[PDB]
Amino acid sequence: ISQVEAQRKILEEAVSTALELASGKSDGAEVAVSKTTGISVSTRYGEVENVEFNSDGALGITVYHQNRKGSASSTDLSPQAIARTVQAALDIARYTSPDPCAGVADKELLAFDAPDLDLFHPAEVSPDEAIELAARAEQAALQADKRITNTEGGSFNSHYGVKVFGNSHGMLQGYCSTRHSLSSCVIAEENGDMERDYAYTIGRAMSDLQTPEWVGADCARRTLSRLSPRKLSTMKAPVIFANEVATGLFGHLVGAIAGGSVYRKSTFLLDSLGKQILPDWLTIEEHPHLLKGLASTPFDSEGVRTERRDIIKDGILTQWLLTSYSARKLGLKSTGHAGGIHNWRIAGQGLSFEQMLKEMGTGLVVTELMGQGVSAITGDYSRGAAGFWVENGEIQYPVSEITIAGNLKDMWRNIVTVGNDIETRSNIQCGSVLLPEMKIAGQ
Amino acid sequence: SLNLVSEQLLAANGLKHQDLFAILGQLAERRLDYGDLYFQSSYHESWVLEDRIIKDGSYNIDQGVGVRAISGEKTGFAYADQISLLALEQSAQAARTIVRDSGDGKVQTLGAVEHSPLYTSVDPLQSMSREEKLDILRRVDKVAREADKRVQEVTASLSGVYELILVAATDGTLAADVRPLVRLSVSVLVEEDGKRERGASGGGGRFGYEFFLADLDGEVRADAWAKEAVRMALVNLSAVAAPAGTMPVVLGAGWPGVLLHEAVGHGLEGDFNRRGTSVFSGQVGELVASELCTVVDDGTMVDRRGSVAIDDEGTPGQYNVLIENGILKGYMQDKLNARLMGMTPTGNGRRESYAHLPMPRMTNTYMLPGKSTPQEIIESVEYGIYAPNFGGGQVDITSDKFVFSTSEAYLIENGKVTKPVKGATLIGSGIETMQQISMVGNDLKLDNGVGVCGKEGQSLPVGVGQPTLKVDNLTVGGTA
Amino acid sequence: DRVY
Ligand code: NA
Ligand code: NA
Ligand SMILES: [Zn+2]
Repeated sequence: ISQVEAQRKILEEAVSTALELASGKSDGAEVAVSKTTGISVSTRYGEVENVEFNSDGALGITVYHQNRKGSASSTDLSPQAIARTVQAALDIARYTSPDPCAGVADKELLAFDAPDLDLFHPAEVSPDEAIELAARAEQAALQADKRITNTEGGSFNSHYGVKVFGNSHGMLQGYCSTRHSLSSCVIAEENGDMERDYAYTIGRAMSDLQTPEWVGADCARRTLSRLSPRKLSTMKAPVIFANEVATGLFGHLVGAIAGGSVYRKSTFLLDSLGKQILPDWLTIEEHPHLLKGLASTPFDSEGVRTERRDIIKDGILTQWLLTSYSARKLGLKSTGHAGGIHNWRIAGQGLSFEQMLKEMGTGLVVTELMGQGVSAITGDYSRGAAGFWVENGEIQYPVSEITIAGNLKDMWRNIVTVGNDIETRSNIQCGSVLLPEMKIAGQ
Repeated sequence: SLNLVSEQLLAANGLKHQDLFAILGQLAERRLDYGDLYFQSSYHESWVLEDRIIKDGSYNIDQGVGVRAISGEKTGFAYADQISLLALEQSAQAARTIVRDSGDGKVQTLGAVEHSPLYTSVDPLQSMSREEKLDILRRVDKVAREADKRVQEVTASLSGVYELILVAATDGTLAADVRPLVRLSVSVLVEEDGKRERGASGGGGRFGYEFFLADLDGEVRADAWAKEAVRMALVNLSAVAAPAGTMPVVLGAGWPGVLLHEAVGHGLEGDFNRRGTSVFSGQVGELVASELCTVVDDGTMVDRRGSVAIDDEGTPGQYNVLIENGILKGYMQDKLNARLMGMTPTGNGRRESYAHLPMPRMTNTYMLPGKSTPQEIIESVEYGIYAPNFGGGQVDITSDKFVFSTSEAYLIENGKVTKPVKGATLIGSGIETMQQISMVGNDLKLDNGVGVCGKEGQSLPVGVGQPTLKVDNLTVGGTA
Repeated sequence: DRVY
């Protein structure tokens, strides 16, 4: 923490300088600064490919006067650059129109004394040490099977950051964090067909990562499993979203219950507050204060406290995800969701992935999705898919060049079960999800 | 122009030509094929109208230097968010550690050459008054709302960027660009009997905001686009379930050229082909598309969003024929991949900023026109889809599977466009889909200036285009 | 990474 504590002092001082410069000319102001430092390396066939040294800084300010707002940003944190940034935002706010829902977050909601969530676990990893980790992962994948005929490389990333937020109610709080990750991606071939897949490990501390050999083995297993797929014929069938894409299935809920969509009437869940939109046994728990959590945060991007909440409780939508502005539009208070969600947890209902395959019997497992294809305002869903066909409760062959289609309201309401095979590397964490039917387009 | 950029990026930051020599010399202490210094400064402004008011505005500044050291496959890279001698020294000293071995030190003398100008050097942010910029947004709001009583909400935004770049390299390259970019975006919400839908329009290019007030087929462009967003929203509001399965699809001209961007364009980027990870690797001279198809990547188009007067390596933008009468001709390159493939730069070495590595990337990717009329194409289909507008797409270049998702689509029944259908993701294999193109229209156009391309986390402005065309069999992700 |  020598270099990091020096950066942190510089950042705290930049926030205080920006706020003081703004204070005589605005009714309110918000300032955010960050610094991120680290290394990104790659390997090809076990040899160093790229070595990138990362060093990024940023200052952003929003000012308010007469309910008019203006924003400016700079990557230069010199006193003169900060002065120019503050002036630029002030100048904008002379010309924007009054909008009473704009402004600094309510003082009563601010994290003046923010909790320490233990997000910072630095490692002095040299470029050569990083390269060897990446090479180990890639090599382990490449040696798994003679059908692995090419590579997209090994990769290792290690970064530390400092974030400081302040506003004109007198909040000034900052925190440090780290993220480390290790991955590999290889290519297999059979009968003129090439496939690519990847594996990874991620964590806040280096000692929370899987081994390079684990990553390689998982990369090879996934890649080889894709070989010689079939294009299904057009049909209706049950669908399991494997854990890795099931998280994203729940992820569509975020936009659907975002306060900005709700006040603008641009969500298909506009009339669903307090209604049962998911099965009555399904609860989505938000845990912003988990120690070392991948998406834990001591305050949101407006400085607002984050809270333990059940967003969905026994299938019922309990709240919107609000920021200061959208809360004000709705006559409510911010829920601390400026900048997004903060660790969602969905418990399994007892079945393993294997048991879920047996329960389904015949149907599609989706493991990868492509395209956007989700309408925020209607819930209509149409995405490209790859995965596996299942018959007799057993995987028969990989599939690809197909789509799955339906509507999120129906999809979510009629979930059959959620598996105990929880994906633990993401913000939203859940197991695989069984839907009773989708329209599969293919041949 | 180089002189003007040099004054702003070098002289104003206490740097001279001889400092470039020193820093390149620091790199060339190691055994390298190439090294470069990349200087950038940029200014971005935005204004947003929503709820009938000028709700928001921003002004964002960035500047920096990026330094690369390259040996064969290998790149060492470091950068700083400031332009100074110390930033350059620190960045070079880090980057060069990619190779321990000493080099001969023999760099090529720096020397600039002329290139064709593709866009103004007049700063778009200062060339129009603030109230005149905001009047573009006000006019969009008024016109959209007047177009139909069902219009309930309008969000209209203006964005502008002014960017200076200079690049100096061990191969003697010394080059600079002045890059303006503006965009007008419009989004509308319609409501009828409790049902709501949205529609969008917009565009721009490399020029000032006056473009948005210029004539487009007898009306003010901004007005035309305001009306288009409403039209799109109303079509969507009326749309019924799309059909599911394999059927003929007729694609409109312009932005439906996303097809080409996904089906061939990434697959023909030289990094994937050098590595052998693209389906197109080793296929030069082979039929990869129907004989009706000639696909180009063209960095030379005056005033266009996707164009590159120089790329980020200082290579002037080029007209590159990728596929000619169905036959694969070659790949888009950056310097690194061109060397490893025994080929030459093509003007496709692009980076998001000084803080990111360049790689082979698209500019404006389009299909040349053919002999069919759009009417003849539609009349050839007994049952299928007509899709004149799209959202985005995605591609797996190894397995050769791609998708793109409609934003406006209709049934074709008995050779006539009929009912509007809901958004659907279309999926195919790239090569196989290109080989299914049986009719190519005489109505080429490019997109309006809306393209963003993503690769390795780096977003870039791009163009796409095509005439109306027919794909005989494509999988449609409807529900019906 | 994904490719758009
Ligand atoms: Na004040
Ligand atoms: Na020229
Ligand atoms: Zn792209």
